[PDB]
Amino acid sequence: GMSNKFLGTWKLVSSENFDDYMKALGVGLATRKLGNLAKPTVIISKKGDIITIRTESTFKNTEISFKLGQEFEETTADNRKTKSIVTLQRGSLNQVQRWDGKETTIKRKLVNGKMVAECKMKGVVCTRIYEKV
Ligand SMILES: CCCCCCCCCCCCCCCC(=O)O
Repeated sequence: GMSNKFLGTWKLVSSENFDDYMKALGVGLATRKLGNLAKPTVIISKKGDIITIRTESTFKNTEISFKLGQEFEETTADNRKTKSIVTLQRGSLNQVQRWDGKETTIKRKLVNGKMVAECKMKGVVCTRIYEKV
């Protein structure tokens, strides 16, 4: 189901509109500044049917592990506690995070060998491109 082409180590090379996304999330200024400077490495691995996404940066490291279609609790890098679910749709790995009464999505898709993460919260859309390394 999940392309084994997602598996590996990915390095952020381009980020667009991420400041606005973080602002939408209520991330404060000092954290936004560091957040915008970060160029995370994302490591995607699979163990059976459990996918792990590890995000590594000087500022913050996060790690989520899940099975597709199974709701899980996540503590995000900005310390939201969300109820999250990851599914595949059309080859894209779609992550929905819900908390209080909000929702944000992170879609990860492979585009010509690169991984493109689109982060969306209502009208705010970020695009983050990663290179496989
Ligand atoms: C991601 C490391 C930087 C940390 C910035 C801290 C607050 C950011 C809010 C969390 C959003 C994470 C969005 C991830 C999208 C992606 O994988 O590229």
